[PDB]
Amino acid sequence: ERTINLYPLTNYTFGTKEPLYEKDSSVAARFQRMREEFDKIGMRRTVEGVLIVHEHRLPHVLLLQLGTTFFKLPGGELNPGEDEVEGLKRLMTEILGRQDGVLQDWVIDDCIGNWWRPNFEPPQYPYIPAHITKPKEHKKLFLVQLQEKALFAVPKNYKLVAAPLFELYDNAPGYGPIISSLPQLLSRFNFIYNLEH
Amino acid sequence: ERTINLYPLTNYTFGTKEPLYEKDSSVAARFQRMREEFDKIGMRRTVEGVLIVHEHRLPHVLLLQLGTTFFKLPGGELNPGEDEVEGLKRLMTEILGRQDGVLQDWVIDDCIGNWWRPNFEPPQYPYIPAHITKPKEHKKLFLVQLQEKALFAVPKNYKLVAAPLFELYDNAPGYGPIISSLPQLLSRFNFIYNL
Amino acid sequence: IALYIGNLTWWTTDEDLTEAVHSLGVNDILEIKFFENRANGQSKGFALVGVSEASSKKLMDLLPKRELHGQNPVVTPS
Amino acid sequence: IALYIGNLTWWTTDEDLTEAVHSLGVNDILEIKFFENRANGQSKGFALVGVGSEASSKKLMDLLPKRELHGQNPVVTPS
RNA sequence: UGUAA
Repeated sequence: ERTINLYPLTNYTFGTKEPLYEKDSSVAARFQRMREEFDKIGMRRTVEGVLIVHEHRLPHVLLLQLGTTFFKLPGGELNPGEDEVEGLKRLMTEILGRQDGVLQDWVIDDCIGNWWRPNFEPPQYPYIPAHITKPKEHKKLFLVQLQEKALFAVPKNYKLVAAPLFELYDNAPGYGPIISSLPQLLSRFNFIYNLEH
Repeated sequence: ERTINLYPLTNYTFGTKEPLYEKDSSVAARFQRMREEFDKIGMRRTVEGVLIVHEHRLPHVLLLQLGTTFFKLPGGELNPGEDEVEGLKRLMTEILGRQDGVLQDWVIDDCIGNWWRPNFEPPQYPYIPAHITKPKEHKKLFLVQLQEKALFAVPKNYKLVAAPLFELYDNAPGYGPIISSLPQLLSRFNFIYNL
Repeated sequence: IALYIGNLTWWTTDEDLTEAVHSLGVNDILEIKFFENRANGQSKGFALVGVSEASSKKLMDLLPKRELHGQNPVVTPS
Repeated sequence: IALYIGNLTWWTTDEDLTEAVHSLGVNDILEIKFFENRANGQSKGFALVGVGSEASSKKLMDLLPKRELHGQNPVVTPS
């Protein structure tokens, strides 16, 4: 039985750093680069981290907001050959890593899901359909354990939000199939809701 | 990080045994017993097991059917004080145990979810809502690793389906919110499809 | 005998409300029923409490003057 | 040039189809697009297939329904 | 959940 410590949102201080922009400017260009890279390096390998806090003894998932309606987990595509866990730590530091001289280590241990994209299209599933032999993207989700107190730096374009589980639950129109299916996947863990002070 | 061995559905023989009727007949009868037991013993502890096979290079989940509408996982109520894993093996053998005499040891190892029931009503959720301090039922889900070959015995009031994950995924009106949400939770396993 | 209690936070528990009444001097509560969202299980922000007539007039009088989680309750008859 | 291949099982892959076409002599395969159930990704059991030859079209319409794919003979149709 | 960012 996996025992995870959760701490209140206020235990963490959220600073700011210079804006980070996506390699793609539109949805059509996103699938365009995917098509090009599939003929070069093959299947894309993506990783994302699930940072969990709590408020009022209920688990909250930290999401990066872009505008009013688009949410994402911190992560991104791996460079060819790169180890999944090391690549995530790199990708984490790039997005949420503190700006000063003190090190912020990432405790990334538990895999919580795998998602495959069968075509150069939006749909993803937690399995490969029986007629698919060459998936186009393979995503991987890891639980990131935050320590008692931590400093993060959020790029100016993004904003950081703590999404309660009930907000995500059964709310695919709100957050998408992956993020909205998080509560179910996260229920195996035994969370301790530590208080402030 | 987790290797699970799956085998073809045809590796498994399914037989029959005498009916095992549920403790209560109605929907109203089961919610009354829950209300009566809660005052004396408190929260109900339920454990259920997910037996996975494969067919056509896709994992299938063994479910039991009562109507043409109702499906469930093998499992049920723990007796007060009973260990979670120890009690699942009891219930497993009660539902699917062979009458052969031959030893059929269950390998239950990994918890895959937890489901809580705030009121004496149908709704179940994969978390305890902030305003609840004593839920009425706590359902725990475990993955059950099967042998390469096995013989099961199904009670006659039940029938055994091998449902593929896509028929389950996103299909709550067909299977309920627990069975339908299995693919996501199950995706963290590296499945070997032994031919 | 029935009493509606509103303006509660979604993290105001049955325990939190039970104690609040036991502080007012009413040790004859029947049952507390929260009004909750069926989709996700979240509390809507109000509940109904089963109560004596002395214990009823007291709670309608005295409860809103004791805050819970930084919020004052609102009481109403059935 | 364009053909509907139907009556496929949902576990008939793109490899399976490509291997059956190539075994008939048709090398001129231009594209294979499977029609699938968006909600869960399951194949609807038919695909659109582009070929480069009228000879390939003829062979595919005559000889493909003859052979069996995973216990099912396909139904080939123009478009 | 897609540049209204």
